[PDB]
Amino acid sequence: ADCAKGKIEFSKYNEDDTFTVKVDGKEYWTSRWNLQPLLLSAQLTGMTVTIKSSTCESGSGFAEVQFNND
Amino acid sequence: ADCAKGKIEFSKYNEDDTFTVKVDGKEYWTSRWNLQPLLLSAQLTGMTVTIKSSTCESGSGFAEVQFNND
Amino acid sequence: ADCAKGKIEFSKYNEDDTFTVKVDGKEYWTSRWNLQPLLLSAQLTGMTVTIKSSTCESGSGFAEVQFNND
Amino acid sequence: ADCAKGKIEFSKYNEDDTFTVKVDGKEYWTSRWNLQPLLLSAQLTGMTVTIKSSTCESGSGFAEVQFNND
Amino acid sequence: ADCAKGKIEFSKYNEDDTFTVKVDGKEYWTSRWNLQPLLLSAQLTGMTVTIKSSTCESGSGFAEVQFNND
Ligand SMILES: O=C[C@H](O)[C@@H](O)[C@H](O)CO
Repeated sequence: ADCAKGKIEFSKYNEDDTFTVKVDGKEYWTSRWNLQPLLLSAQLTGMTVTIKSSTCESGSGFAEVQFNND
Repeated sequence: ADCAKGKIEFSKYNEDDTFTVKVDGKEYWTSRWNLQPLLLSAQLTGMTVTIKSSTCESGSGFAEVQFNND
Repeated sequence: ADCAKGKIEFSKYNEDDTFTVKVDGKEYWTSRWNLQPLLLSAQLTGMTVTIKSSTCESGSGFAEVQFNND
Repeated sequence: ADCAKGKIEFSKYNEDDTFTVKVDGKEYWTSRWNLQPLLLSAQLTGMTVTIKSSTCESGSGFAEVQFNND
Repeated sequence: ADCAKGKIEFSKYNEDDTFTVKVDGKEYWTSRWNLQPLLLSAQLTGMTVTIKSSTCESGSGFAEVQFNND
């Protein structure tokens, strides 16, 4: 389901090789290695991201995310 | 066969590590890793892509795509 | 041997995970995975590339290229 | 620990295959190859970065970094 | 030592997977495949780069490089 739709206000490369983004005032992270360069490209180029997940509370893991232009 | 032609409406990183793009009203996906950064960049810059595949209805897989600045 | 000098008219991710470019009306492929985001960038920014190989016919494999800002 | 917040002043690919960045007048290195294209991306677009690590002297190793677009 | 300081005039993916750049009249090559996308980016954007090496004569190899903005 759709956890968070907005820009990335920040992203963070973590010690455990995971990647966090803050979207709509909610941090989420992912262990999808290959997602990384993609998220940072979204951030850098002001894309709207939709973070899609089973569990949507601030701090959970994710592996699905849509990229929209806007 | 030329399935779709146009800009990427949106893209989506999928839970099974496949990558989906929407072109001329239809959704297609790839499981070629190397394809993701490539599709993203294309969307970012408004490239015109031609998805080429075996079947062309929405939901189809593809491993072939032409990039134009068209 | 300089097979084709110019700008990339279009680029293609092949079914067989190789990469095709078209330059001064002739098409070339590389199996060099490394070269993809590179070729893609040169197209995006309209660089002059010089493709190089021992055999200069259309749909020949190549493994060397010069990226210029010409 | 927030070791340094600012813009990346320069970056350097090291002989030993680590990667250094200068932020708020201090040098930090990382061995996470994955950070390299992100950090160069952040520099070119003058994002503000926060280097995070256990220890903060100049010439320390780090693997945690926040990317602000702000 | 510092071999050359300036913008990249051209770059070249060699057959052997090495990557050659030309800076201030002098060619150098690296076999660090991670350097490739970083060096193409610096060329596209016109960063000043510093090739650091044990031997500075044109045509020699390097495994260290610094990027600066503008
Ligand atoms: O062999 C490594 C795997 O390919 C892994 O990197 C996945 O891509 C994680 O998303």
